[PDB]
Amino acid sequence: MKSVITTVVSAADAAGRFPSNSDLESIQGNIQRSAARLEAAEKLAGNHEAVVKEAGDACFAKYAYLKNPGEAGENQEKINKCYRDVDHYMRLVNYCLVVGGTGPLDEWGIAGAREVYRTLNLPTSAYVASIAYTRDRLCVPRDMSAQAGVEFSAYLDYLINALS
Amino acid sequence: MKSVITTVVSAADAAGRFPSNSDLESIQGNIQRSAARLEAAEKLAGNHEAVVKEAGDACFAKYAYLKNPGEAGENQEKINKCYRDVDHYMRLVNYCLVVGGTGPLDEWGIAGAREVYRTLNLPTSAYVASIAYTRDRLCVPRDMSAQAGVEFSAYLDYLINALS
Amino acid sequence: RLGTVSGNSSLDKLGLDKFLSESNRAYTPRAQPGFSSEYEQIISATYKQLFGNAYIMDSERAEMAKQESMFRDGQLTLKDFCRALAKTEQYKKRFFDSRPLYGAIELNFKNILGRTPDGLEHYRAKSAVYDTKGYEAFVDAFFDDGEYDEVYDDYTVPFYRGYKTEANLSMAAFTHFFRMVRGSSTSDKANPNSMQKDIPLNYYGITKTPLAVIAPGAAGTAYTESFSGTGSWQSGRAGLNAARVALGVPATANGKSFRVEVTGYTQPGFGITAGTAVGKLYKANKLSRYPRSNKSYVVGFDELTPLYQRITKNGGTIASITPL
Amino acid sequence: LTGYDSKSSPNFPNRAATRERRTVSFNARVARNKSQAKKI
Amino acid sequence: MLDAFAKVVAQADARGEFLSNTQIDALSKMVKEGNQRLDIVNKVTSNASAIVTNSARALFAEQPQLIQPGGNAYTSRRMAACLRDMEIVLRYVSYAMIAGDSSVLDDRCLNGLRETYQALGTPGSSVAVAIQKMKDASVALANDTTGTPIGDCSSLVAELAGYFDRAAVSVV
Amino acid sequence: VVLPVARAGLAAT
Amino acid sequence: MLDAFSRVVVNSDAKAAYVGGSDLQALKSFIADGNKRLDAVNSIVSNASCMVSDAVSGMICENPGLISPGGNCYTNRRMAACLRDGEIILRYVSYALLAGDASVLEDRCLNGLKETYIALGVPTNSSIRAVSIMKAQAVAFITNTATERKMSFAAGDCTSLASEVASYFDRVGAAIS
Amino acid sequence: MLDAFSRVVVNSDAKAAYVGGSDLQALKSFIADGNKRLDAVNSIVSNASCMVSDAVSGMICENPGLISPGGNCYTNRRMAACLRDGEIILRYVSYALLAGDASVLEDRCLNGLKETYIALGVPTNSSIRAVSIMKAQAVAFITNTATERKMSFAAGDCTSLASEVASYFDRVGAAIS
Amino acid sequence: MLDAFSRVVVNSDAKAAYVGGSDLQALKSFIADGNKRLDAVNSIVSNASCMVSDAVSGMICENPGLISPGGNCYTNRRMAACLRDGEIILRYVSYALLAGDASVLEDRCLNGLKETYIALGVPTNSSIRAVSIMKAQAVAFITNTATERKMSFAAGDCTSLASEVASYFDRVGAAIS
Ligand SMILES: *CC[C@H]1/C(=C/c2[nH]c(/C=C3N=C(/C=C4\NC(=O)C(CC)=C4C)C(C)=C\3CCC(=O)O)c(CCC(=O)O)c2C)NC(=O)[C@@H]1C
Ligand SMILES: *CC[C@H]1/C(=C/c2[nH]c(/C=C3N=C(/C=C4\NC(=O)C(CC)=C4C)C(C)=C\3CCC(=O)O)c(CCC(=O)O)c2C)NC(=O)[C@@H]1C
Ligand SMILES: C=CC1=C(C)[C@@H](Cc2[nH]c(/C=C3N=C(/C=C4\NC(=O)[C@H](C)[C@H]4CC)C(C)=C\3CCC(=O)O)c(CCC(=O)O)c2C)NC1=O
Ligand SMILES: C=CC1=C(C)[C@@H](Cc2[nH]c(/C=C3N=C(/C=C4\NC(=O)[C@H](C)[C@H]4CC)C(C)=C\3CCC(=O)O)c(CCC(=O)O)c2C)NC1=O
Ligand SMILES: C=CC1=C(C)[C@@H](Cc2[nH]c(/C=C3N=C(/C=C4\NC(=O)[C@H](C)[C@H]4CC)C(C)=C\3CCC(=O)O)c(CCC(=O)O)c2C)NC1=O
Ligand SMILES: C=CC1=C(C)[C@@H](Cc2[nH]c(/C=C3N=C(/C=C4\NC(=O)[C@H](C)[C@H]4CC)C(C)=C\3CCC(=O)O)c(CCC(=O)O)c2C)NC1=O
Ligand SMILES: C=CC1=C(C)[C@@H](Cc2[nH]c(/C=C3N=C(/C=C4\NC(=O)[C@H](C)[C@H]4CC)C(C)=C\3CCC(=O)O)c(CCC(=O)O)c2C)NC1=O
Ligand SMILES: C=CC1=C(C)[C@@H](Cc2[nH]c(/C=C3N=C(/C=C4\NC(=O)[C@H](C)[C@H]4CC)C(C)=C\3CCC(=O)O)c(CCC(=O)O)c2C)NC1=O
Ligand SMILES: C=CC1=C(C)[C@@H](Cc2[nH]c(/C=C3N=C(/C=C4\NC(=O)[C@H](C)[C@H]4CC)C(C)=C\3CCC(=O)O)c(CCC(=O)O)c2C)NC1=O
Ligand SMILES: C=CC1=C(C)[C@@H](Cc2[nH]c(/C=C3N=C(/C=C4\NC(=O)[C@H](C)[C@H]4CC)C(C)=C\3CCC(=O)O)c(CCC(=O)O)c2C)NC1=O
Ligand SMILES: C=CC1=C(C)[C@@H](Cc2[nH]c(/C=C3N=C(/C=C4\NC(=O)[C@H](C)[C@H]4CC)C(C)=C\3CCC(=O)O)c(CCC(=O)O)c2C)NC1=O
Ligand SMILES: C=CC1=C(C)[C@@H](Cc2[nH]c(/C=C3N=C(/C=C4\NC(=O)[C@H](C)[C@H]4CC)C(C)=C\3CCC(=O)O)c(CCC(=O)O)c2C)NC1=O
Ligand SMILES: C=CC1=C(C)[C@@H](Cc2[nH]c(/C=C3N=C(/C=C4\NC(=O)[C@H](C)[C@H]4CC)C(C)=C\3CCC(=O)O)c(CCC(=O)O)c2C)NC1=O
Ligand SMILES: C=CC1=C(C)[C@@H](Cc2[nH]c(/C=C3N=C(/C=C4\NC(=O)[C@H](C)[C@H]4CC)C(C)=C\3CCC(=O)O)c(CCC(=O)O)c2C)NC1=O
Repeated sequence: MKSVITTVVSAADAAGRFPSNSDLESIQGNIQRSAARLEAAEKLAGNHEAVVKEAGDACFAKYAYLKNPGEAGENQEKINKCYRDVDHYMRLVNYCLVVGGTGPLDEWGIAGAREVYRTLNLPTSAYVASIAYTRDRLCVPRDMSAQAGVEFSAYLDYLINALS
Repeated sequence: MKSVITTVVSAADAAGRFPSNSDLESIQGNIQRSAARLEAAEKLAGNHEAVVKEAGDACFAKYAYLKNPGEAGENQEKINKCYRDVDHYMRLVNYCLVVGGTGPLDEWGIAGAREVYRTLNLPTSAYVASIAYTRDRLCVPRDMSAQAGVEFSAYLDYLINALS
Repeated sequence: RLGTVSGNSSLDKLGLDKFLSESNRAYTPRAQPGFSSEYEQIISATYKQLFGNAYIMDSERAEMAKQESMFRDGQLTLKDFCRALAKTEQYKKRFFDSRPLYGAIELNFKNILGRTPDGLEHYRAKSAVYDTKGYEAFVDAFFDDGEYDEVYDDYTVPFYRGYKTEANLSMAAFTHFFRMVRGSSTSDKANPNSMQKDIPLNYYGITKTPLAVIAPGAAGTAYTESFSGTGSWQSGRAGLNAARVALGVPATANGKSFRVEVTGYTQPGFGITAGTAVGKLYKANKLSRYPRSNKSYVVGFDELTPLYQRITKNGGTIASITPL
Repeated sequence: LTGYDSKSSPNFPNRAATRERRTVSFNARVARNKSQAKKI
Repeated sequence: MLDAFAKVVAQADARGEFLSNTQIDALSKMVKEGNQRLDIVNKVTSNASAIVTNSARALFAEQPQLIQPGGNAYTSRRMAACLRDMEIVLRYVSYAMIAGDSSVLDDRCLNGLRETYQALGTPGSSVAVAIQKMKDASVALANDTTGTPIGDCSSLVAELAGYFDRAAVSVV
Repeated sequence: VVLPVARAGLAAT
Repeated sequence: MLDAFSRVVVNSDAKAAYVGGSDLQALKSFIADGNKRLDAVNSIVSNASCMVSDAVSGMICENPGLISPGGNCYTNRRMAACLRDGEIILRYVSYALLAGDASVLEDRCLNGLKETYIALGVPTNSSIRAVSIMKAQAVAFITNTATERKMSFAAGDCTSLASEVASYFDRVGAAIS
Repeated sequence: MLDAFSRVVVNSDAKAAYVGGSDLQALKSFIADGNKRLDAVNSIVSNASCMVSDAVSGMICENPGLISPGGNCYTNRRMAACLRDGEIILRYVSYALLAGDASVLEDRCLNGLKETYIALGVPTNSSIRAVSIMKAQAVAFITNTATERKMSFAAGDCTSLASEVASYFDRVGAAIS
Repeated sequence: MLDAFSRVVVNSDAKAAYVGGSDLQALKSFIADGNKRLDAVNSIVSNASCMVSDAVSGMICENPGLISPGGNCYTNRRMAACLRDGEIILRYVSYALLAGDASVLEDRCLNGLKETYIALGVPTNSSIRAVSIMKAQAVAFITNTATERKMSFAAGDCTSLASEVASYFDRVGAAIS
């Protein structure tokens, strides 16, 4: 998993040397920013079904053509799996808010996603539009704190730039 | 130079990817611990000739046999270069207190030192005993602050474990 | 850890997590005069890959002493550095001068190319060059064929890829990879299949037959078996290990047939009793109850769970189970 | 002939497929064995 | 197969040295619980069929794919094999709980179970979910008075849950 | 598992 | 690697005699039926992506424990790897149908695939279901009985090719069984 | 590879002088301004794909001879390689902005890029236009003057970072000039 | 490779449950105790060479058959290899103490170390004694009960870290046992 600890022990293992002062200095900042990212992750965990419901209809509101026959959102089985995949992506974002890095995103949602979405005829723009809608409905004092919103929108922009 | 910034940009360059949140999270801890290591480095810079004069004496006092003929400390030219090399090591420790990592030590004093000290018949135990004496004469509130002493003794132990 | 779930991944806890993390790509054409630790990383990574985690003393590391120096300004990382250090005495002494030729060949495939030889023609294309031209064209044939520049960048260190799909190999070669590469704490002197004098794949690589994958650090990881013939034409001797065949009538009598490999057998603990038998022990003949550890079985399907109980109540440890 | 076959020598220029490579690797391949006779 | 008393002796022969007094009052305390530990194993072996059937019923009301036609829990032969695989792990967890050490659990239950389930195509994660549902019911059933003297048993139910998690991570 | 040449010959004859 | 022509060569080299007369009936019938063989490999090759995607989707929609959390086709990485494994096999079966002999399928695809899936923890029996779905698609595409798409062929009979590709597919399913 | 902290080390090692007193003003101001720097890096990293695609589309829509038949961005292979060529330069300029020193940009990106584009036949001056468009996007994203997207920042002044990234971009454009 | 933070991620991904509320107590206590953890890994790292040399010298001075002619630590090559063998295990235990999880110790050090020492003829019992001596040094260096050297710490209680590193050290012994 790409995180703060793993990068520096992997670098020290590649160099074959003991943990120096720079490695521990990198963990002090993890201690600092965990006060914001953990209470971002907790607020995402406590209210996730509202956000997954709210961002799911923005996809079909922007792209109403998916419910036509021949498309990828015809019957209820496709829309249910659409909501399930959006919930999967929100869970991976909650995981990356906890681990401190983009590890769980890069390995459980991003790597290999392009071949699946091209093969199974899933348009990536509508997998993107839900994440884009989720980012813009984030006010600074209401939904979370100030740094928690920065920490949340950074992972949202990472997922958006990965799928686009 | 081995530091906090260089490790994470080298890791991101080896992976071929942009700086993520974990990279910036590692720099917040540099921002945190620079308040202690810089005022350790400044106090070392302002009073270095007292510590070097003191350090050199300890080595001779422990190993009085170096002033015998046939040894490596016969005349004044050897003792002057002994004090010069001890001052070099203290300057590299001041540099590593500034850069945040063990870069200037590992490349300007440590790499290749074993071949030189074996070839030129320089006993490494007496190059170690001055650094060992410098570490033990560090009291917690008098010489510097509490975390500055930790930051100083960590690089001293790094140099000692490298030459031993 | 072990498994395939709980990480959503199989290849790392197959013993490959250190090899899934490093690249060591050497981003610049020559040395920065002034700067000598971003190559010491590269040179030591090269030493751990090319010598295959064999350990080089400073006395033996100072025997190169010019190659690395020539590498710092006027050689490539991949070619012409790993090429020149395969020609040295420190490589030849532990990879060519104690093994036979096909063994010195299939060790060079792992070190240089990062995979295993596929079949007999991979062996014959490389031993022909040795018998015509000597050791140096033999070692350069690993570099100047088509594969090496196709797979590897000119400044990257070679990496392990014998497990990978996109190296067009046979799938028996996937499983010959883990005969030779067992985790990250193994050299080739450290392999039980190769004592720096044996051929790791001798029957199994020529005949392309596949060999069941025991993950390292597992519970019955210590399994090791010989090879002996079984027929009268080759003057073989029956009874050593079970065949990987399930040939005749009991292959379906008692259902689907399997091949279980059991590694730890010893005299204390046979009876239904949680302890030793007290007495003179052994037998009038003076042999153990199990005269060999590392015994294999060929077993049915309705017969599988009583065999499981008979293994584990007598101190045995199951190394592997593969269906036939 | 002269053997069972007649493959081209690896000491010949342009044997390395200079495409989809890094910049330290592209320049080392497009000037591999032609480095000699401009010094000449 | 070791118990917790044989553990310290097997590490004492290795150094070739007598048990010092700190190991001895570590062991007399472990004797001095004693009755609590057997109250725990008594509660699990009194209700074993209920634990197994309720955990399997919750597993199939949760994952209906195993009993779907084509599922790993399809037919009777497979369903019967699944019913008492769980009862095997419950039996060996109770053995390890009465022994004070997970030596019988690793020897003859978890040794080679993973490639056993791999060679059959059995999904090991669902086995782990079944183990977790047996664990929850066992720790729920363990801390009721039911006519026992009032006291704390927390260090014992933590060990009982640890045996279940050791079984759950080793299968998958 | 299939010999197409012998099958073609047998279907021809 | 042997085709239909090389198979009689290796069969008669064990005999140590020239091959003519008796052994030429199968080769002349193989030549005379070659347009149908090319006409069938083209029909399989033109519909490859729909076949692989439909086979993997059918295998998932019959057994939904694969996309279950902790299943073998759970994440995107495993699903992409299954689609790749799917049709890697379709590619080799197409090679064997073009060559008229399954020797290329043995040497490069099935030699050691049995325990590779074992070491990976791949369920070896859902793969059999995906292989059988691909077989059922292949016979319908060869015999022009596909309900979703009809192609253009000259009229005639080529069920020998359908039985040959069904004979390749159950071999590719039984090698991993 | 040197950052802002290592640069004073190499400058004072030529002196054989200790760093302390005089040389510490720049380092303490670098530390005190570090939150704006991390913030600047984050704002550039969050908008990378739109920046690269917009820069290459602007370079094409100013000079349509690149997509002309026989142009350097004609086929799909060349267009993908140009998008990659732009993305790598943006990655290295982001590294140099994070480190506070352009030494990593010299060693791994610009060392020999001049004649690499010459040997490829790449027009070295449309690349300058793409670099300048990326520079103009970077300064607007740092100073929050982007018209298409506003971000959230604490109020204050950070035009020193905008001049530093403009100082990196014209160096990356002049190395290939 | 998983740390303490990633361990709850993999535990709750088998759940398909969000992490929040119940699962956050251990992570917030891990964060609140992080200064003691860094303070302990620094104390182990600063005394590494004396620890390795003292452990191997103690293992030899308890069992003098290792330096006996024909013993496993007889020549200089074997003695240097044993010092390296001990130093690598100390390095990986330090990694596991820094990460707060022993998963990095399993994957890169202990996976196959059992039969590597068997194929080498390395004695199993001696290595366990060296590991236990290194464990006894590590707990005394963490809890500042070292008789040869006293360090500077803020006052407080960190025997949880001493129990965690003792829990890592016996784990290694068991694998090779
Ligand atoms: C036309 C004869 C060909 C031939 C035959 C041959 N076979 C062997 C040896 C064995 N054959 C088997 C085969 C089977 N065992 C079974 O249970 C089944 C049922 C599915 C089969 C097909 C076995 C086990 C042996 C070894 C035991 C033995 O025969 O003593 C031998 C030589 C015997 C030996 O190897 O010592 C021959 C000669 N070989 C040819 O040359 C013909 C082509
Ligand atoms: C909740 C049920 C889960 C499940 C069970 C399942 N198991 C099998 C098959 C076997 N299980 C074993 C296991 C053991 N044998 C032993 O001796 C021991 C003691 C340590 C254990 C744990 C064996 C040998 C078999 C094969 C023999 C057989 O059962 O006929 C089966 C299916 C039977 C088959 O594969 O034909 C099931 C369904 N699988 C699930 O889906 C549940 C998660
Ligand atoms: C752990 C990480 C993880 C993920 C991120 C997801 C990723 C993912 N999503 C889908 C699958 C899907 N994603 C969608 C979604 C859409 N299609 C549309 O018509 C709209 C564009 C949009 C609605 C939001 C649909 C319809 C499927 C099912 C595709 C299909 O079965 O045809 C699949 C195929 C398997 C399946 O779900 O049945 C996978 C692997 N799954 C994971 O396991
Ligand atoms: C920038 C990094 C840097 C360093 C760390 C030093 C390292 C260093 N020290 C010495 C050199 C030395 N170091 C000593 C010191 C001692 N010998 C003794 O008798 C005592 C054991 C001890 C006194 C403390 C002596 C005597 C020499 C000179 C050796 C000689 O010329 O014979 C030399 C040989 C060149 C010279 O100084 O003349 C070098 C490279 N120099 C550097 O440039
Ligand atoms: C792909 C295209 C391709 C080629 C055309 C050749 C080109 C070529 N020829 C030679 C090498 C040579 N070529 C010749 C040939 C001749 N010298 C004469 O005096 C005659 C005029 C002529 C023969 C008719 C000789 C004699 C050498 C060897 C020179 C030497 O050994 O020093 C070499 C050096 C490598 C070597 O062979 O040792 C190369 C690259 N090789 C290739 O790969
Ligand atoms: C056949 C096996 C067998 C046994 C297990 C015991 C059962 C048993 N347990 C206790 C005694 C006890 N039993 C418990 C146990 C509990 N109290 C609770 O509130 C929890 C629900 C539960 C913990 C799991 C405790 C805590 C004591 C002792 C009271 C105390 O220590 O204060 C006693 C009283 C005598 C004594 O205190 O030693 C007996 C007879 N006897 C047997 O013959
Ligand atoms: C040179 C490249 C080449 C191709 C692209 C294909 C194209 C192709 N197909 C056929 C010709 C044919 N293809 C078929 C095959 C079929 N017809 C059916 O009705 C079934 C659906 C299917 C078999 C199951 C048949 C039956 C013929 C008629 C001639 C024959 O029987 O050989 C012919 C010969 C007659 C003609 O020119 O039309 C050609 C060139 N074959 C080739 O040789
Ligand atoms: C030359 C022939 C050839 C093949 C046949 C494949 C065989 C093959 N498949 C996989 C690897 C795989 N194969 C599958 C496929 C499946 N798992 C399932 O649950 C389904 C039944 C099925 C899809 C339909 C999956 C999911 C993986 C990845 C396993 C993992 O990531 O842990 C691997 C390991 C390397 C890798 O891909 O990462 C190999 C060698 N590769 C080859 O080179
Ligand atoms: C619940 C999940 C589920 C699915 C995903 C589909 C998958 C599916 N398709 C077919 C069956 C088939 N699938 C195809 C393939 C195709 N047909 C076309 O029109 C396209 C060109 C091409 C890609 C879609 C063909 C050609 C057949 C058989 C004949 C026909 O339908 O014309 C079969 C039957 C295979 C068999 O007989 O065993 C199944 C299971 N059905 C399901 O029940
Ligand atoms: C630890 C990781 C980390 C981040 C994710 C970012 C996030 C971040 N930005 C700022 C804080 C700031 N960021 C800016 C920068 C700007 N403001 C503007 O109006 C301009 C648009 C732009 C510069 C051109 C300014 C001016 C401050 C105020 C504090 C300061 O001047 O340093 C702060 C400190 C004050 C606060 O907590 O809000 C933090 C943590 N910085 C970090 O250190
Ligand atoms: C580490 C730093 C680093 C880089 C900067 C790039 C530099 C670079 N670019 C290309 C290769 C290229 N670069 C371009 C880019 C362009 N051509 C144009 O007309 C536009 C002006 C511009 C896009 C904006 C194109 C089109 C090619 C491919 C040329 C070709 O295919 O013939 C190549 C040759 C290898 C290859 O990609 O095939 C290299 C080394 N690569 C690196 O490794
Ligand atoms: C004919 C072809 C043609 C184009 C493709 C566009 C391309 C384009 N965009 C900008 C200019 C810009 N481009 C961006 C980038 C973005 N703006 C956003 O709202 C997104 C988030 C992001 C990707 C689109 C920004 C942020 C600016 C400047 C400030 C702003 O617009 O807010 C400029 C001016 C650069 C300069 O000053 O030199 C050009 C040429 N314009 C053209 O004339
Ligand atoms: C950023 C890099 C970094 C380091 C270099 C170390 C240095 C360090 N140690 C402690 C602080 C401490 N360290 C310890 C640990 C111990 N004290 C003892 O008496 C025992 C011997 C030992 C544990 C067994 C304790 C108990 C504290 C007090 C604060 C706390 O309990 O967290 C603190 C916080 C309070 C202070 O500033 O002094 C710091 C920065 N920790 C770090 O975070
Ligand atoms: C006959 C051979 C023989 C030896 C070589 C030594 C080796 C040795 N040292 C210690 C025990 C120890 N060893 C160290 C390590 C050190 N102590 C320091 O003062 C240095 C800083 C550092 C390197 C020497 C520490 C810190 C302890 C325990 C506490 C202490 O002594 O302060 C132990 C006890 C380990 C245990 O409890 O099992 C042994 C056997 N003793 C022997 O009997």
